[PDB]
Amino acid sequence: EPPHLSFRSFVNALRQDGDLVDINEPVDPDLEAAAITRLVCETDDKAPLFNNVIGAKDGLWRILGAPASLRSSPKERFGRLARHLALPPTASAKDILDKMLSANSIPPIEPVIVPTGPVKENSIEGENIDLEALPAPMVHQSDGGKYIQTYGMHVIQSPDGCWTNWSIARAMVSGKRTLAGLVISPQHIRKIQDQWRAIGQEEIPWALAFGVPPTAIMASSMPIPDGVSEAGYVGAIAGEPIKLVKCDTNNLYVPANSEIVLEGTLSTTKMAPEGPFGEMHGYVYPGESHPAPVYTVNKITYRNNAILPMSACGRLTDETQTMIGTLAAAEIRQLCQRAGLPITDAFAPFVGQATWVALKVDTHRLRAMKTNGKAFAKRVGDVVFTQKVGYMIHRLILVGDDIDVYDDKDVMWAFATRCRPGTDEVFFDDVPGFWLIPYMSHGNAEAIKGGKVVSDALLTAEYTTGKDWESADFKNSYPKSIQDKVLNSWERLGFKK
Amino acid sequence: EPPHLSFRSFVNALRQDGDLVDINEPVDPDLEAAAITRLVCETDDKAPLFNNVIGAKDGLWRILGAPASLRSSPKERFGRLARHLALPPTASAKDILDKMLSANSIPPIEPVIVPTGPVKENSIEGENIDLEALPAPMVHQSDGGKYIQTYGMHVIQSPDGCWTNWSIARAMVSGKRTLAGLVISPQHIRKIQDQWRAIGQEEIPWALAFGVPPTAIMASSMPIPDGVSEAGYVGAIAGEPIKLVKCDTNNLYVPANSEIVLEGTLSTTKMAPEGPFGEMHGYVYPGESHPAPVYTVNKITYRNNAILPMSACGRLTDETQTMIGTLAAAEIRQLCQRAGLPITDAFAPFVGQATWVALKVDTHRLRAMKTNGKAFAKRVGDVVFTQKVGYMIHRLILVGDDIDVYDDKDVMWAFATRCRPGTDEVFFDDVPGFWLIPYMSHGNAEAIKGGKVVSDALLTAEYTTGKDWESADFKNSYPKSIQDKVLNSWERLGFKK
Ligand SMILES: CC1=C(C(=O)O)[C@@H]2CC(C)(C)c3c(C)c(C)cc4c3N2[C@@]12C(=O)NC(=O)N=C2N4C[C@H](O)[C@H](O)[C@H](O)COP(=O)(O)O
Ligand SMILES: CC1=C(C(=O)O)[C@@H]2CC(C)(C)c3c(C)c(C)cc4c3N2[C@@]12C(=O)NC(=O)N=C2N4C[C@H](O)[C@H](O)[C@H](O)COP(=O)(O)O
Ligand SMILES: [K+]
Ligand SMILES: [K+]
Ligand SMILES: [K+]
Ligand SMILES: [K+]
Ligand SMILES: [K+]
Ligand SMILES: [K+]
Ligand SMILES: [K+]
Ligand SMILES: [Mn+2]
Ligand SMILES: [Mn+2]
Repeated sequence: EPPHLSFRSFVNALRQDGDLVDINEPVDPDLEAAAITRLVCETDDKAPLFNNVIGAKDGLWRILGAPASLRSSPKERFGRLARHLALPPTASAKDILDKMLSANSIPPIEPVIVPTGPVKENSIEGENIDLEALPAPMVHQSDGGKYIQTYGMHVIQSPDGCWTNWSIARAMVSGKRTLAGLVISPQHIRKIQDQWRAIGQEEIPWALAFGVPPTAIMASSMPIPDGVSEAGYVGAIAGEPIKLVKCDTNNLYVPANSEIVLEGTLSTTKMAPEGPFGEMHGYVYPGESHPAPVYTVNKITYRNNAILPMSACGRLTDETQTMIGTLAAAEIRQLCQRAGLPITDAFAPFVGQATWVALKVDTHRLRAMKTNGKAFAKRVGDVVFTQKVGYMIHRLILVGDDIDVYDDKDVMWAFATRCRPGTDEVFFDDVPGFWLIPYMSHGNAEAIKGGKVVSDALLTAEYTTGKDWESADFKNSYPKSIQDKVLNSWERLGFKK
Repeated sequence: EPPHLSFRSFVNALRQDGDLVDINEPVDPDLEAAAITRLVCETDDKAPLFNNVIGAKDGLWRILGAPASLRSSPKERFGRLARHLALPPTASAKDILDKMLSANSIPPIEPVIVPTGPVKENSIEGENIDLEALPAPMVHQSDGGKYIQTYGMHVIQSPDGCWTNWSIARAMVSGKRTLAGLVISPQHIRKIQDQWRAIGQEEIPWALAFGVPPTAIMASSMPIPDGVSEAGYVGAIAGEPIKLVKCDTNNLYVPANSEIVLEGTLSTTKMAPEGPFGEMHGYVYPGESHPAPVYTVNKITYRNNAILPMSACGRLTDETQTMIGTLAAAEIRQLCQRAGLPITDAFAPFVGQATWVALKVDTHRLRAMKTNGKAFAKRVGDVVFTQKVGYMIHRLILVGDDIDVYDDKDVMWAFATRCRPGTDEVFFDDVPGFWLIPYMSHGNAEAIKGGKVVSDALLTAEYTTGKDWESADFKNSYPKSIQDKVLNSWERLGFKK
């Protein structure tokens, strides 16, 4: 099976790219695995595969760190993400996002059922399960527990049986058979939890699959619409069905080649302390746990030589910045197009720590509307900031089509020189606010409301008669003849390549 | 004379450092010299010395591009700036700014007069001067003329004869005997021009000195206090006197080892079209000239084998960001400390395009003040935005003492995660605004007023009880024992040094 359809194939693809380190020396899942992974993420190095995890018993488990973090080589920067999606390792961030959006406007390719698969090679059931005895990583020294769940897919189905949601949400070991995990509004796992609560179901059938087909974990991190099952979306991206096997102890379906599956229930009543956790914005608050829902684990099934993927998230650059903001950006672009706004492209610049999205404006179309930045910024915010796909994003930066939104430097240049502070901004005090951002939960105003802005970084004339400047840069301030004469003589004269 | 006291010694210092390319092939000062210089600045390469400029006659002139731009080696990034100031090429940005501020707390060392110097080796006088015939560079294809003046020092003296100002302001060739150049409020060349206008002088004695002592060009770019002669401040930085020679045709004094000096007058009545120009924010507006004062040149004196320095400014990274923003940040730091604010450090992050200054707060001292972000942000903006040193800066970012303000990434992380948009900002509509920024002159509100902000990127607890988080990074989320084990294993395991 190809790398995009098998986590095991994906690991072999990273090994063939020279993008993986096999660590055969013993590594402690108590901080050491996470510390190596963190330094890989901070230096854009090769993905670490921990083949010798201290305390690993009965084939549980190896750990892969930094599954979707960046490569240092500029030409292959997004290569680990491209290997999730059958793209070449030289794929741009735009190629990745265009691919994830491609299933927006084709029929779903429905999953197919198989009677067994590698995920059924081993099992532990009922009283034999002790999650406290498994080598679950301590991901940050001040975390409130061992975060087993940083890169698995939660599988949960609506009461009408029509909607099977796949999503990533963190969870830590809580007890011998229990996890505690974030189940927050407006995420689909919480929307589905509340539907079961409302009809009186105490224990909701649930599964958590680790080392899923790479296309599936990408869809799990994407805010595709309410009531759309990720399985068919994934099939449409991959151009063929995901093969699913039924769980042994409930009626849910998991990918047949998953590394590890937990089967059990999500409670609508039982709560337990969850966190703290070193989260996507780069912060942990020692001692600050909050009640979260309890997951009960009734069976574990796993592959021989099982691998648990691990995101050691925090400061730049890990899966929380390469997947969460970027895939929200892709969905915000599509919402803006839906609403008839002249947006061609969107990206979440890494410098914004997954709180910023830059929206590229088709300025020809914009001039036909005969509007102004003040009116346009308000309309963009009113569309985006009252939708789930805009929940985590606190600053939208509107830029003209001379700016590459995929280049942090271009976006920051437009922001700093085209958006007059206060004057060119529209502030949103009444929309849902992402409480995980420190300036929200640990700030000066309501933790769950407001703190958003649309920054108009189009110059005044872009709305009326058009661009009337030239960049003072090599590309735009010198004629083609002069540029070519320089580039042809560059190395001969003594400059670097 | 050492490198920091002689431009010619400084050029040889860059050559000794392997930081200089001698281009002995013919290079056209019409766009080709600037195009090479611009690509050097965009790639942080070696400074280009054009030894064979097409149209050079009688020793006028060679050109040095990118005299104070960045090196590519991260340990010597600021080495070209350090060689202006008798600092090692490994000097930090903090070392450079501390050296430039060192003269504000010690008595000036007054310049010494010499009867002659290398700048008197050659002369062109009166009717023999034809500036349109000199190899003045065309710096950007859409500029309104040949900007001869991008890295020279204007010398102008007050009516009472006691204050001699040295500053950098652009000027272009206007005619056979004239330049036109920016003389804008609140700059000292404009304050002194207005002193002369008020007593009815039409033509003010003036000189422009190119390839001055590198310490002198750094002070020329720095907003030292009103009425302080830069000569004595430069002496104090260097710890010895600048040697000055009198001009032949007026009573002004210029560095005796300058490469090239123009002697003449600055008009108080006559203006000529000036610009457009590819300016510090990265923009040229083709066809958009504005009236500026006329300089008349009556004599040229120059060294054998004279070198004209040239700044091909625009997009990152050239002299306008390495010197203008950083030296303003230095003066803003000193202003904050004189106002009694707990500011330890300040820098102008390159991503702000010399419009942002980050201010590092002593949070132990802040807590002793018992204040809050709203009150403190307003006080900082009131102190800074009502002073000349704050004029070019539109955004101040206040950060706690865990942020390295010299590191653009740490500043952006603090700004993105610790400053609630709107809520944590104080906007300034009534202060002077820097019209050259496109969102000012080409924006939605008054070109010369407002458009400023202080962003409070201190979390709420920093003002009261103290830092209550840990960064989710390698340095802060893992114990020293774990960090040491990982660092000691790193290369053996197969990761990059
Ligand atoms: C906010 C999140 C995390 C955190 O910062 O603690 C935590 C970190 C980890 C586990 C590493 C993490 C990774 C590595 C990735 C790649 C994504 C997330 C997370 N975690 C969180 C979480 O615990 N809760 C949550 O609300 N969303 C999270 N997402 C994002 C969601 O997956 C995304 O919003 C989906 O679109 C949701 O699917 P639908 O509801 O639309 O079907
Ligand atoms: C704003 C400026 C420029 C521009 O962007 O066009 C232009 C570009 C060049 C020449 C390359 C340039 C360089 C390479 C450097 C290093 C500095 C400047 C400039 N130019 C300008 C200009 O034309 N007018 C201006 O008002 N200030 C300028 N400074 C900054 C001043 O030197 C500084 O503000 C001093 O502090 C002023 O001294 P005092 O008055 O305090 O004594
Ligand atoms: K393997
Ligand atoms: K239902
Ligand atoms: K999803
Ligand atoms: K604008
Ligand atoms: K020389
Ligand atoms: K000066
Ligand atoms: K704040
Ligand atoms: Mn969903
Ligand atoms: Mn001055």
